[PDB]
Amino acid sequence: GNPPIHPVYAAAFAAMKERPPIHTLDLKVVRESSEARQLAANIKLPEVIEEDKVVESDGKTLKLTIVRPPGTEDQILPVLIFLHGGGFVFGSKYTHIKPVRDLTVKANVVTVFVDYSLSPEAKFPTAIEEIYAAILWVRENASSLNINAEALAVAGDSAGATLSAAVSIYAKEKGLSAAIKTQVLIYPATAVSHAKYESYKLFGNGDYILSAEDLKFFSNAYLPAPASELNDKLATLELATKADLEGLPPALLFTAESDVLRDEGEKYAQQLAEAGVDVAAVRVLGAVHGFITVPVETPQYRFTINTIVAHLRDIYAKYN
Amino acid sequence: GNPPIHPVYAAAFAAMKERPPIHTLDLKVVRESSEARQLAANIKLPEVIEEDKVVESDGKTLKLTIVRPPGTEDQILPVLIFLHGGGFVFGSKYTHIKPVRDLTVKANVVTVFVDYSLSPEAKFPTAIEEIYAAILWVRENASSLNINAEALAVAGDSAGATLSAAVSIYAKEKGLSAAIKTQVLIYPATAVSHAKYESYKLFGNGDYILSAEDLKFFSNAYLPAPASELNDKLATLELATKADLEGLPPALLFTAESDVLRDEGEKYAQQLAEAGVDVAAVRVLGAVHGFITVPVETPQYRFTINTIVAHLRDIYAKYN
Repeated sequence: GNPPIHPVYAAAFAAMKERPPIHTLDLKVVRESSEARQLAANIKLPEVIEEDKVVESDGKTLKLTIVRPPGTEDQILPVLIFLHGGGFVFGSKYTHIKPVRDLTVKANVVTVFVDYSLSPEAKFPTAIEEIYAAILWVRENASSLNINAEALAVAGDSAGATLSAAVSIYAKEKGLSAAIKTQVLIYPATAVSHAKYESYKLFGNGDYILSAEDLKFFSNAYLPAPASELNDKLATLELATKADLEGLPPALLFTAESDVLRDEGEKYAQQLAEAGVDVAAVRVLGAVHGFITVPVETPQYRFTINTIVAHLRDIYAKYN
Repeated sequence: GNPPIHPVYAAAFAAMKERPPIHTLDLKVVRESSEARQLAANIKLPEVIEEDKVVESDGKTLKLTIVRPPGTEDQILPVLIFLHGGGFVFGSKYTHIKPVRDLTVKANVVTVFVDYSLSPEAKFPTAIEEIYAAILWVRENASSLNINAEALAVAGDSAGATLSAAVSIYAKEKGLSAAIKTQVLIYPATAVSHAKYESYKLFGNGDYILSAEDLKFFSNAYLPAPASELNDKLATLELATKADLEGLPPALLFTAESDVLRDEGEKYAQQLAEAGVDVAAVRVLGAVHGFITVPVETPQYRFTINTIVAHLRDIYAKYN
């Protein structure tokens, strides 16, 4: 309830302690709401070739961003489906620009960024259905995207990690069980009830970046009913049966040491292994929730990027 | 005291637990202790070029094994100093043949395996002094070994991890503080008293691979006096001051979830970060003490090898 955190994370929270709770803000705090604050960061970014597209698939209209390294336009690449965090309420290609551009050039892939519908304007399960539809589209247009559509991965942070895990189950229930070759899950949310876990108590009182109070706001925005009445594993992953999880694609899971969602994340890792799924799971020491989008580099930001890149290249090599 | 472990590790424990105990064996249990029982595993290994040498350095005589990938003999490579585990009492190039050959070929390096003096025939601090002398020898003969001696790292498991960390401090106190560019530490032992940490209680009662009874055997074998009377940081890393740890090289530390040494390993990570050292540290879920030398591959063995390879190549690149 009290180990040390890296000074960069401590400095970032202290600046945040001044602000009002979230339910008392105009949701066009999306604009400042670090599109602006992240541009002000001034951080180093690697050169990239970026392109936006608007398409139709499986009965939906989608917006996508396609990101590729320089000098690879004529080369056929593996593909990464990236799902951003933000509590289901915020986030865009501007807020997550640093980890997306880093993964793309270091792994040497084509990244498809899915700009899914945000809550509370949309609710469960619209985004899961959009992400399934985008996956179908990428398989249909591999030749025009210059990718090997069989070498495919899904990866995301926070709420994006929750979506990566659910669309892996959804795709299987639709008869598409061989499409996704790996799932990368960076501090996901999984629980019907969070107060069951010790980390909720230790880090949820408002002195760390993601509070028990913040969590209650995001759940109400995302869910169309209370989780206990909803009783749906695609909404709350913790409910998944051994049968639900059997045959899922190999997983890589990260958890943060000082994070209310820590223990429920580690419990889902255990659930996947019981069902026979290949799982590599680690707890990262000194880190807090959301650290992959923190602009000032730390030893754990660098470790996590490099470690994901090596896992992706290990998986992709089996399909070339 | 009760999370799940991988089925492979449970199987390995029952096979080891059925065998006669340690303090009731002739120390020429060395021939059978996974020189034969390893060979006998007959697992696939990758091709390598191996060479043994006997040399003089800093007033000592050393035995070394030098390992390199095929087709790189004329290319100048970075170098990895490797220190095997075994409680300070067992271990050789036959017991650790699998991770040494994997690291060598995947990272594309020259591995120098240091066959240090075993306990109880030798005691603290003889082995530490031998490893410093080998580091000096590697630096003297870089042109004859075909390596860039500046791009140098030290890595080890269990007791080999304890040795990696101590020789990083020893070398610094000798005025050789720029020689080691990174330390890789796989479940090390650090404590004066182990019973201060909760993981000693949870996993030390004889139902896991490294018991409190086993630990007591190795300490009495290695130490010339009790740790509390010795009061020496190079013997028990936990005693190290902030002043001792300043200016040390960047660390990668692995800890195992079901392992008596878990909490004291995680404490040493905190100590290094407090002193300003760059540290990436993780807890590996589902794993037990000693897992890097288990022959049957697990998702955790693969993750750990690939992740070390990605860290070594990150460090080496800034020196070429």
